[PDB]
Amino acid sequence: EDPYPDTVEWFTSVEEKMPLSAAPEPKRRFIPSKNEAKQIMKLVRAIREG
Amino acid sequence: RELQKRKRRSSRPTIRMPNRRKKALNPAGNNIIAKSWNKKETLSQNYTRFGLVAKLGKATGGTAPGNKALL
Amino acid sequence: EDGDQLERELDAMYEHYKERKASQDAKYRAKRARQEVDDEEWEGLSA
Amino acid sequence: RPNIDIITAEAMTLAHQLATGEKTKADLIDEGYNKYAFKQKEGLPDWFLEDEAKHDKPIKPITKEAAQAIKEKLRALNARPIKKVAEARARRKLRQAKKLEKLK
Amino acid sequence: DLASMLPHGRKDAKFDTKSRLYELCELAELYNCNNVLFFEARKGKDLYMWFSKVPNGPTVKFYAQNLHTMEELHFQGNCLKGSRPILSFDAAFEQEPYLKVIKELFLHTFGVPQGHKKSKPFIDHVLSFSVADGKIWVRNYEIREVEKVKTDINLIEIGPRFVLTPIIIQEGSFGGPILYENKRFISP
Amino acid sequence: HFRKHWQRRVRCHFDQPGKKVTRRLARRAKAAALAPRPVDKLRPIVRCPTVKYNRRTRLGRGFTLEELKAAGIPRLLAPTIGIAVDHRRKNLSEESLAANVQRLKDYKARLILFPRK
Amino acid sequence: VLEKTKKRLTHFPQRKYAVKA
Amino acid sequence: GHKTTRRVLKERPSRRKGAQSKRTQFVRSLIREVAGLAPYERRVIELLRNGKDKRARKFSKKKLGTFGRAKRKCEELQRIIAESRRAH
Amino acid sequence: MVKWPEYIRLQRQKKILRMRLKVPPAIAQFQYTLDKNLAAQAFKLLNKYRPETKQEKKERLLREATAIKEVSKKPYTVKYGLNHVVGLIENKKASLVLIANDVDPIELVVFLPALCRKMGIPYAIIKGKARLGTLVHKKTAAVVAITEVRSEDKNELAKLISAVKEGYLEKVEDTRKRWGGGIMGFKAQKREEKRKKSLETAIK
Amino acid sequence: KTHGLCRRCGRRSLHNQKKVCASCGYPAAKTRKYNWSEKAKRRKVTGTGRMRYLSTVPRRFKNGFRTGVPKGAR
Amino acid sequence: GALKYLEELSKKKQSDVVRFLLRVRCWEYRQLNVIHRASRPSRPDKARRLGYKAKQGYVIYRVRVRRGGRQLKYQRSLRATAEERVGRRCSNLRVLNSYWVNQDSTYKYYEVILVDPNHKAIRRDPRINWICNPVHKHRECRGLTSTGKKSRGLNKGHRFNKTRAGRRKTWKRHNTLSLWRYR
RNA sequence: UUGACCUCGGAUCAGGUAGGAGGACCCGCUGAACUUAAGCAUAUCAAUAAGCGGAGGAAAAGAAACCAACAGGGAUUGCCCUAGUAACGGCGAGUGAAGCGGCAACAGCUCAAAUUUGAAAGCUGGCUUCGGCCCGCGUUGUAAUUUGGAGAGGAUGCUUU
RNA sequence: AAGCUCCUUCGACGAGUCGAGUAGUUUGGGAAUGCUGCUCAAAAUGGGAGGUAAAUUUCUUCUAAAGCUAAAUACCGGCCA
Ligand SMILES: [Zn+2]
Repeated sequence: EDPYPDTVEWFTSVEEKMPLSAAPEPKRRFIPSKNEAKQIMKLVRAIREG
Repeated sequence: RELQKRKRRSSRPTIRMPNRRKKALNPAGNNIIAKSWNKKETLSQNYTRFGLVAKLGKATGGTAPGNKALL
Repeated sequence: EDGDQLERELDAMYEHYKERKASQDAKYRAKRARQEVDDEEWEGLSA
Repeated sequence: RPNIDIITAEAMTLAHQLATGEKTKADLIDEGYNKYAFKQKEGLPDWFLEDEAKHDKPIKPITKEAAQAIKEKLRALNARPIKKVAEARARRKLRQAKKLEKLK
Repeated sequence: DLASMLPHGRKDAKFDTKSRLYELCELAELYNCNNVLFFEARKGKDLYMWFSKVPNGPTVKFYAQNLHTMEELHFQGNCLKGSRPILSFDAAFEQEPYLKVIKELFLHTFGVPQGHKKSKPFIDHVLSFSVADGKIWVRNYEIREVEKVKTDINLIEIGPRFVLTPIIIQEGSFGGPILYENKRFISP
Repeated sequence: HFRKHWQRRVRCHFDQPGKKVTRRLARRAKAAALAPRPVDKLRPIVRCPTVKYNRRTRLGRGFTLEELKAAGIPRLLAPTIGIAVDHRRKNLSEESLAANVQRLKDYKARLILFPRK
Repeated sequence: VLEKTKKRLTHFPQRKYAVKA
Repeated sequence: GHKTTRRVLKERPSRRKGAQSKRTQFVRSLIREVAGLAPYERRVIELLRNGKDKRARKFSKKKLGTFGRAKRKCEELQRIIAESRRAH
Repeated sequence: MVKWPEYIRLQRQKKILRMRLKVPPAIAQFQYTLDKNLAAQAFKLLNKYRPETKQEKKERLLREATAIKEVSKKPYTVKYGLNHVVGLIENKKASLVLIANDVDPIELVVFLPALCRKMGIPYAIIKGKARLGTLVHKKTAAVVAITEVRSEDKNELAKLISAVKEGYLEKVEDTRKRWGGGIMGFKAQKREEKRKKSLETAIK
Repeated sequence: KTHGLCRRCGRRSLHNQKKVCASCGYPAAKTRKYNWSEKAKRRKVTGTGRMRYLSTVPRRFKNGFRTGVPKGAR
Repeated sequence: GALKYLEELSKKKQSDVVRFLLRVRCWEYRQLNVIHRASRPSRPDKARRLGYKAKQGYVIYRVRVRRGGRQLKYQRSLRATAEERVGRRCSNLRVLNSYWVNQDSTYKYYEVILVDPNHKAIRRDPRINWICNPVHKHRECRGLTSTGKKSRGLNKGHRFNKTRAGRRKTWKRHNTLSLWRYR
């Protein structure tokens, strides 16, 4: 027997062509940042109030 | 017991608790139930005067002859 | 690059630790006083 | 060929387990393949190896027969001379005599 | 007790109820075994006893009740472990065909083969199977030789006293067509 | 049957009327807090499990989601207007479904809902 | 209080109701 | 038996607790490949390769404690051997 | 002789243990890392694509706040964070993965090279979680990833991918399924022949 | 003599050899207390002394632990 | 997803990589003190699912306790006594939970998640201000941790009749004599 | 040469916390004997007393890996009967529940498991004219969304702050 | 910011833990009633517990190994009445 055998790539030898997830992409990954919109609005309120 | 004897023997005053209750027993405010609620009547009697029902479960006993608040 | 000197120093320290911890009994030190050396450690000269 | 000498109670217990028809060769290999197997021992420093040796001794049941066998094997040849056993009997008889006189 | 009587017997432990009755057949294929004696408990109260020939042979299911095992201090008998027994059968066992297949299965199970190397050399006990009710009564008696008065046989009961009601017979390992159904079995 | 120390474990209910009046005042306080509201939440009509009691019905824990939907009461709103909701019970029968939706619609018809603030 | 609990109480608070007799 | 109209109930995700997650299967297979095998699993692999299928199943039962557990462990390891053969 | 402090002794013993013990392949492949020229080129591109500091982001937010008081393109940044990068690898949006070689609970990165290999994303093992944490504006980054770059660095990204994949992945693929360790020094071997001649000869 | 004065309990119950009070266990942080002597428990239980602060607590609770001065106080 | 990959890797414990890591680590822990602080958690997935957050106020403490029996068996677990010792060391903290990290043949190694109740971040954050409340003092000593619930048998069913809702309280309820006014 | 990160330390460093008491009730650990019956032994006393640890105004439990076998019920807790029943016991001394059913009271929820990735959006300090300034923690994951009788994402049209 | 609705898109659920063997203790409860110690040590149309002789192990019912939560209940102690 081999005390320290080499690993046989029985699973990573096959490259899969598709992502593991079929879930749809949200709108926010294609549109600008709502969070920065809110932050900039808070900063505008602060600037307007002085 | 020793605490009680010490209190009975000492000259320090007895700190008397007023009968403060966590939950109020009568409605308060400036609303219809508040100004129509009778302090000397019971829950069922007040609700029967109001024309409203008090318990939504089936009666667990015998009601008064004129009770109309325990559906 | 092979850590040989570091192993040598650590082994020397661990041997000293064992020697002292055993030498703090005085029966062990009587025993090492009376014990003899072997010849399979002097081997290498000619035999 | 190396000479194998059994001196430990665990090895004597396992030897009894082979000698009596309790577990066979196939077994001994089968529970040989355990969590303590396939552990490196060759190129390791002595402090590391000794700490694992002291804190990682597998626990197995031992038998009174195996314990007696190890005791008999490791008994010295001059362990029980007639002189020593006779003086032991004399010592214990003196001890009971002294106990009786203390009772007196 | 039955496994102690049987020298060609491999004892096995609890068998999954959510498994398959032919998963039992490949379990028997693991231990090169052609007969299966399966104990199945219901509600932890009622025993069911399966006798089967593993590859293709017929199988029989009994309801097991009335169990007075050994280690009960009223048997007054004892016998060698693994000795070949005398098998006593009944005229009903010889006449009714379902009783005949039951008899063949019992003979194959409790047979204790002749030249088997774990058997004891001397014969000292009898296993008797009888049909009194529509039930099979199984009893084991040890053979005591007694010298006659100027030798004869005495039987002292030893162990496994049990009653098996024949519930079903199947042409198959643990399936196949149904061959006999009691149509009178009353379940506890 | 007194092999233990029942003397140190014995209980006397001399406070039965006191507990009764305390419970009645707790009910009164709960009604004072919830003045127009009843004091109790509506419960469904459920049948009892065992064959010994399967001919009698009683009150359950809460109303099922599908019978709430059939009656027309929204799920998140039912607890606010005072209807107990049980997400574990299943109808399994048009009979129970119909009885409970009838009860819910009777509550609907007898209800008075106040216009928020 | 948590923001989700705050939203739930903001949009679905305990309502005032009466039931006839 | 009181005749009551049976109703068709909706699917329950708690009943759907059965795991058909493709991503979980992917993760499990990849972690198997990365981590390797236990010593008893290696003995089972040796027996499976040299053909002692019955000995492998019995050893797996002895190590795990249930016939079903032994059967599933042996099936997993056999399909691992087949995958290794194909990948080679 | 002199007695070292316990923690210094412990970490030197760790160094010896790491160098002498035979490690599994999934940790030997972490022992193998890339070279200085590849590291420098990769860090040049990643420094072109560094994220923004907190002062810089607040400064931008003030710019837009003032602009509103008296319509942009998508930002491109080096992605960091173990969960984020792993999800990017699984969904095949990462173009390059650079994984630190010294993560403390090593289990957090062991599966990453095999995952990248199976998903088909080029990966390389960088010396220095501190170096990655300097690339980002943090103290420690376990892994970084490039997903998309501007048109002016598209070709530079592509050629970095080609160079990294060949000049590192070919060598580590030659030696990545094998066990590491076994770097016996002179003293360790002398001890080993000592043990062999003390055990295998006469008594055991 | 085997017992001198303990500082914690004021009795002549401090062993001079064992250096431990036989009544309260001075060296130990906890005060010696056993449930087989209810008489000892009630001999040294709370309320047998002066109660410098625990006596002033209840009035403060009654008023609500309020802080400040009455309005218009000089 | 790294958390789930680590979950599977921790499910496989006799695998080669996990076994090598566990050996080298048991050596490290044994060379260190019996009870000592952990900064980073050794098993981040287990810590996260048991409730550990990377906040200011969460600490890990790893502890090794001698294994075996008293033929008598201790009714509480080795994990329970490890939790109690860790809490006694960090008296000013609250023991949230604990988990297994290594076994060894002489000891047993656990890591205890502890939360500081007097920290402003912990007090401000909900879902942990419950442990800021004072009824949760020494949950490990009262058996209110997961090990305590397991040892107390706080499960529902006909197999836990004597042990749910308190074994001793149930015993008292069954062995109290109830005498009403109108008998 | 310098500088990062990891680990480990010092400080009468800045700010905090723990110990002890009480212990009627409450959560755990540990754990007797007297007594009773039986050829003997298990048993009973008792999972009690004594000893140890830990909270509160209540504690604990608690929202089914439950009950059930029905036409089904629906977190937990307590009372009534269930019932001296099932069940374990030389089927001795004896021990001894629970489901249902009537009542009291009722209330449901939070995380880990997904990538905010078109923007760590989160938080501890300490400097403050109090309005906002910096030190940091943190990507080995702090916010928001979701917790499987679910949910997410898009679309859609009403409805709520 | 939120509730609902719909769908040619998805839908991640707790491991030295279950479990097997064994010892002690405990329970009315060897399908071990529960707990703890030691050895071995899992799964994914999975797991747990029940029903069933009805012909195979069909059917039923819940999701364990993370956590919070008032009321109905105890009360020889504390402030009183
Ligand atoms: Zn004193």
